[PDB]
Amino acid sequence: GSLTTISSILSLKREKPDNLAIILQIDFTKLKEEDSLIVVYNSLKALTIKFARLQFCFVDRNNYVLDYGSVLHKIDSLDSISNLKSKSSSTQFSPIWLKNTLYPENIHEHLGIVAVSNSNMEAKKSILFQDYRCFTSFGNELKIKVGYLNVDYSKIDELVEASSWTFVLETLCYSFGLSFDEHDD
Repeated sequence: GSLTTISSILSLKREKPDNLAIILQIDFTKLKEEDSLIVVYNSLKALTIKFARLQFCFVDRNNYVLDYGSVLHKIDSLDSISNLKSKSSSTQFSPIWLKNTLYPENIHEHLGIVAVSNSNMEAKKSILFQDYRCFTSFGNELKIKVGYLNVDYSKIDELVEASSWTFVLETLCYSFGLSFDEHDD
């Protein structure tokens, strides 16, 4: 719920990551209004104020990668988000796939991983069941389910549940002292 979402995010913030990778799995049919996609856009933009090298990956409800890479590079407008509803893909997502794709020469900073999904809790399709294993770098790994569950899952360790995309993403951005007002300071 709200309490654990907040404390989980505060834990990540505490670790002072040099950068974040945001992995968002969206079942578009569960979206009852336009606010969730808009908050996804606004949040990704806001986070780049702090993290210029912000990375992202969008995944569909069947675990296909829709787009990924640098937020500054690909997240041009709201359309960049809304267009993914119609994006075809034959590439299955996995954390190792993502690490190999984003970091072919390995990771060299403290990277915070934020995985958020609103799709059905099916082990083979939900990004929340996957092993974020490879983001070990010696040389901050958060898994959040949007939409409360009446089923107990634990092959997932510290799964976190939240009421909406808005709550999760507002909590994430605000914990870093960001907002969507587009004021420069």
